[PDB]
Amino acid sequence: MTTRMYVINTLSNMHVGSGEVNYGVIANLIQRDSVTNLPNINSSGLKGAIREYFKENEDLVRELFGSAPRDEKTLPGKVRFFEANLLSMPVRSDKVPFLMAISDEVLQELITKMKFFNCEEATQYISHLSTLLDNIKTQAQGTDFAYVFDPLLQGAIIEEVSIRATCPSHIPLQPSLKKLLGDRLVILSHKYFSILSDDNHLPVLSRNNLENGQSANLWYEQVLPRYSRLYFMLMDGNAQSEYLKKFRDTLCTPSTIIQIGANASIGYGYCQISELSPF
Amino acid sequence: MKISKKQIEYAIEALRANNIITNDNQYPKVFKGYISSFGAAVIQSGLIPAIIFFENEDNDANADRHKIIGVLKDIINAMRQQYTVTDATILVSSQIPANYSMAQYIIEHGNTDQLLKEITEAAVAMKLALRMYKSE
Amino acid sequence: MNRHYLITLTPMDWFFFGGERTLDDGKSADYISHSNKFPQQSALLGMIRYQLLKQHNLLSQFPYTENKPTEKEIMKTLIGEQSFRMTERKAKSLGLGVIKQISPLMLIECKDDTSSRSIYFPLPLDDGYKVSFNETSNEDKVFYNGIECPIPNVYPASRKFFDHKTYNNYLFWCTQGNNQIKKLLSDEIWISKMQIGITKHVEEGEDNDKSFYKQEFLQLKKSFIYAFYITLSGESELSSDIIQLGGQRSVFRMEVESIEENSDIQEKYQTAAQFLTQSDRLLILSPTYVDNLKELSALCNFMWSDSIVFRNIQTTNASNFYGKPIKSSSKYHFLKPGSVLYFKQGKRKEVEKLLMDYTYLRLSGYNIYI
Amino acid sequence: MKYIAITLGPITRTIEMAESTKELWAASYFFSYLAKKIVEPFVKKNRTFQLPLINEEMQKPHCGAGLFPDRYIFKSEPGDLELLKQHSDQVLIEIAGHIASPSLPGTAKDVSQIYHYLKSYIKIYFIERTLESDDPHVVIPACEKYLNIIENQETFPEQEETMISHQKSDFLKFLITNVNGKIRFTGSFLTRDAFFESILEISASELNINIQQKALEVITKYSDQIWDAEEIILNDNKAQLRPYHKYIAIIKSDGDSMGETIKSMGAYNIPITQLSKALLSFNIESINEIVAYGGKPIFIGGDDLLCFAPVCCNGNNVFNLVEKLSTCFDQCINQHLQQYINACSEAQRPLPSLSFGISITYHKYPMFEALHTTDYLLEMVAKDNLFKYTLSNKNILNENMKRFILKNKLAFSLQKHSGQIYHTAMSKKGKSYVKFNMLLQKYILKNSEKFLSSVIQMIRAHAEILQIILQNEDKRTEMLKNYFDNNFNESCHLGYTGLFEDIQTLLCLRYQENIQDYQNRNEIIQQNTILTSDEKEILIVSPAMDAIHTIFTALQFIHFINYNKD
Ligand SMILES: Nc1ncnc2c1ncn2[C@@H]1O[C@H](COP(=O)(O)OP(=O)(O)OP(=O)(O)O)[C@@H](O)[C@H]1O
Ligand SMILES: C[S@@+](CC[C@H](N)C(=O)[O-])C[C@H]1O[C@@H](n2cnc3c(N)ncnc32)[C@H](O)[C@@H]1O
Ligand SMILES: [Mn+2]
Repeated sequence: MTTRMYVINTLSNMHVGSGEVNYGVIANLIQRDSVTNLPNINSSGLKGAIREYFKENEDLVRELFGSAPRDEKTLPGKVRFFEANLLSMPVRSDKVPFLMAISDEVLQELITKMKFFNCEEATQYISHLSTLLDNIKTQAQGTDFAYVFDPLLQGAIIEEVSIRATCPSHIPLQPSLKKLLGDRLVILSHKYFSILSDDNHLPVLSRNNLENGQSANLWYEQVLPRYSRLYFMLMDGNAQSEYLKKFRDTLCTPSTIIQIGANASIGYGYCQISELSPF
Repeated sequence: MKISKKQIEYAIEALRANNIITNDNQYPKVFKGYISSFGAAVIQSGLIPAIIFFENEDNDANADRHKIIGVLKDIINAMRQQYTVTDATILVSSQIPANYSMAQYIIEHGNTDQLLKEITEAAVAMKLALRMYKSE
Repeated sequence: MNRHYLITLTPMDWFFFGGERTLDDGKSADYISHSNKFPQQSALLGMIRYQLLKQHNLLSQFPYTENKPTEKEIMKTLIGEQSFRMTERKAKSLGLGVIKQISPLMLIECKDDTSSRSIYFPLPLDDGYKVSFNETSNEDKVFYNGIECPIPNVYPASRKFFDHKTYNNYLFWCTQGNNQIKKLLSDEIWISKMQIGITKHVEEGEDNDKSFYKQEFLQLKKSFIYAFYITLSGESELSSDIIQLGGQRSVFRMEVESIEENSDIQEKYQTAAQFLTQSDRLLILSPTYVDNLKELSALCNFMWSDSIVFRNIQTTNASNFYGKPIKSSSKYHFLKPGSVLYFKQGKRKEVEKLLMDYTYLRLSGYNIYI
Repeated sequence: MKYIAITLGPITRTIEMAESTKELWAASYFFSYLAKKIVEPFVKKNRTFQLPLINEEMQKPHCGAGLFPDRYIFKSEPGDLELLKQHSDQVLIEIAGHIASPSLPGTAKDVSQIYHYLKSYIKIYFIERTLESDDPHVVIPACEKYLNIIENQETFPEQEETMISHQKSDFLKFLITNVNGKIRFTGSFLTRDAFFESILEISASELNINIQQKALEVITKYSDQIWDAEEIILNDNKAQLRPYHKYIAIIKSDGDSMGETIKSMGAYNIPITQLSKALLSFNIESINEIVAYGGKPIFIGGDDLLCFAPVCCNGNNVFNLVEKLSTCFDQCINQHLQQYINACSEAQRPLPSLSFGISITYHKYPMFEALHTTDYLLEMVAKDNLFKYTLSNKNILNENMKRFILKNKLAFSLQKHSGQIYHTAMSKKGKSYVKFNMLLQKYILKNSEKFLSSVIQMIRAHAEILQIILQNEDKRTEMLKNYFDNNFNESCHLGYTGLFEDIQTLLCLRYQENIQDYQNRNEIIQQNTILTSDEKEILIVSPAMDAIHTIFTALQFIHFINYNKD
């Protein structure tokens, strides 16, 4: 009722514009965290996307997100959105189409942020995540690692950095951890995860503008690969129970799709928000 | 396939080593065509047939076409060096012996996926590095 | 008898403190906002008042509801009448109920274990510079836009003179060490972020005329927290909760620690600052206001000082709280933490008396020196 | 005997409390006006002056920049300090009366309280000092030493009342905002002592079209409406409007090691009056040639220069303007400091020069950010203040590193309407600068050497290969020619052999100058034992990649000037 974790689970390729000056080839770049240089979505972007989804519900938007711009009533929003951090990203493999890549440092940051925010039903999650991390560190013994949790997925190749994923047959992965971190999950060092999510490895697309067969303009766009998983913390202030319940149920309904990103008409940034479950 | 500067330096050293670039920075003009055609031969015929064709020394070629295979082996060996050795790494950092011909090595060691990638990148580096010299 | 609490603020995200230029003023370039490193002490007061009525469940919720004549004096005995009105600076009491004393905001480094809290202070403007004032020979005076002043001589205290191309004491922060000063750069303590913000404006006929702004957000480093001391009477148990400290929904974790009631917080702050004292100086620890700086200049041989700007949001108990906020009638110019006043022979008690005559400011956490 | 020294005004703070072209002009010329009427008494009555050459036509308005720096030390007579003080508050009083002249769009005007604010804000400091010696080259350092530390006092304007109606306590805001006035323009005392607005009129001053007149006719508070009017007037002037007609160039320059030059002249018994002569002649010629080019002089006639110039007028670049400014400064230095020139340059010494900072942005993207970008380019890039500042923060500095400080550099950035920055820096000493200028003169079309646009992307994509070629010392020129011939080896490329060889020679010269300036510096920075890796990485400049980037940015500037959206 105070702090709930939400997972984004993008269905398409996301482009959230950083709006910063460019030194390089890609004219349009995606947002990244200043400290970790990991892809992220600003709280303003999340609030805007969810507000646009709920725009037809005037009362719900007014109660949760607040007054519209250039409206004279000046109503603050009862809901505080926190920055969305990249949890899991798809990674090209050979045994399977892609792999769910979660780095040990992102797991540590998730545990730290769960402890800091005291997320709802996060005690068991923190305990089990810490057991997973401790077992991973025990197996790794300070060396770089790539750990899968399916016996079928052992020996998978991460193409970009050329590392083989081994299966630690002594570490358990609880079902709720599969539901959170993703299916076909590989755990690797942050050294490899940084390479897998830098500006040279995540997709770059060329885009054109044609005028009776004449190319008027040329530029390049970079996007976040689809099926990527991002987590953000929602602080539900002491608000109306009915509007909070309606908003939570609509967000968690599998029929909902939220567009966070730029290129809406060409299907960029459509996502499915899910809140943390028990365990 | 972005330009890899380290592979370009490897290609420069290997081109000088396998007596392609003369003391004056010039090379036989036909080698340009050799490097350009090796990649197409690898792609549309197979790695082993292309290597066998370019490794042959009984050829009616205007120059020593087999020198490019030696340069390829030198670039590949240089890439095997400076490989981050760890338990998880797929890449085999084992150097190709000089007595073994390149065709035999891929025949005896049947993991072509690494060899194919290395040979393709080494050929690209070859073609890009040959342009620093005069095309006599 | 009074009860004293130590309140520590931990930032849960990027924060922002507004300066004189805000994103929607009537001035020219109202799309770039820059963030002050510290909140105003009036923001601390509003924080405490808001949380106090939050615990007692006394707010304004939506229409401009009026309060019956029991909530009125319960808010009187809770917070008082007004915000931090700088008009009543010469009032020998805090104009606020329950709350009696608020220390200047402190930069605290919490590293690991219980250990200790490293209070961080701005560098005095003469860190390794020895000032050698008038060798009294009747010659070579200065006119500081005014009356006589005896020719400061600044040497590198380690000869040459003061070279201003290598002067950087205003970019440094300092803390207690094992008999030497530990110097931390300002950019290591804080991280700056510039945000691009828009209104997507999709609809059909809206005028795309103001749909672009630039916001500056600051982030404290991981092992760094804000803290201050409070004094509360008629004990209202200030509980730990999630707070707001101003600026685009800034969220902080309030931890309330109880200290011994037989302790005034002022000399606790001055004990923290004791490691920066020199007999010939007056180190300005918190922003200092004087109605006439000419008098202060006349009572010193040097003012190695800087200017800071103050503008407060003025709101009463029966205020809208949901409309345009009536900001302070006057922008006030305070000195900067780290400024030093080099008094003449004697007259130290006189400048102390001049500084301490503002009791509202001193109680609020302003005009604190060592 | 003793001397009297003067410092005037918190100039940077007054500039910051201002945002307009009128604003930037008005603050600087207000400080120049204060200087003029504070030193009018000590110069009208003859006093041997040695800091400026305050004679000739400085008091005469040339075009309006302000030729008066705030560094004044006269000779002294018995009883001039009281003279100075009473005329100081007297000139403050006349300024308070001048603002109290109802020639502006004012509402209510006070005199005494405006004077109180002005006294509490404007910092006018006098230094009296018994310098027991007769030599200027020793007098100036000894008094500047004290005025620098004196400048650390702060003057407080305690409290302002700036919301509504007629009671606000700040008045510099109106003295600085509503210069000129109502529409036919009116004038303020700034304008009377002086004898141009928006951002676009001096970006397209080539079409021989008077946007001010038509905009005034259309409009007939002010700045926004006329800004929009100028915008849409040169919008429907689309017929001959090139993409460089909507880009604004801000030029900022400062003198390099002026105090060091003074100290070097002191060794050779050379008066500072010659330096004053050279600086004043350079400033006059700078104003003349800046208005001749088609730009606008804004800031000063001291050792700085802030100019607002169009990118290209009458086939003349902003880079042509910078080259002419550098040549004018060098000519004045040589002409007046000829003695110092042939006395200290034979054995070895660098002569005084000026570093340049240029920012080219859209006419939109407000000029406050562009001005700060220009300040950064001049300070921390052109003058190598990143190196010095970073080392001084960690208390390394020391004489070994200080001898590696580089000056006489030009830094420029181009932010196209999108967010792509083209930023490089190059030395104005040596042949690389002249080759750069000749290349820009060559391949920029007039209103007929041809330009190839695909070489630009070759430079970017093949940057690593070009780095290898440049680092190969023995056969660098041969390898560069072979690379540029093997690439671009098609029939269409035979017409661009002049471009290729020009690029090769400029790149080789840039690399040679880069290695000479930076190699030992980078080596010693790498060995430093307290520098963090972040600081080492932002301080270590790769000699070859910087030259490649300079050539790339020069080529992209040529293409940006040449190509029209047709
Ligand atoms: N007319 C003049 N004659 C001689 N010197 C002058 C004159 N006008 C100004 N100066 C000198 O200009 C100096 C100010 O220069 P400034 O501080 O901008 O640059 P700098 O410190 O020499 O250069 P840099 O930052 O490149 O090291 C003053 O020290 C003053 O002595
Ligand atoms: C006077 S010293 C620096 C002192 C600095 N102006 C101050 O007020 O403390 C030289 C510098 O002052 C600035 N300056 C001097 N006279 C100026 C004027 N009239 N207008 C604007 N800037 C000026 C220029 O930046 C120049 O490089
Ligand atoms: Mn200067």
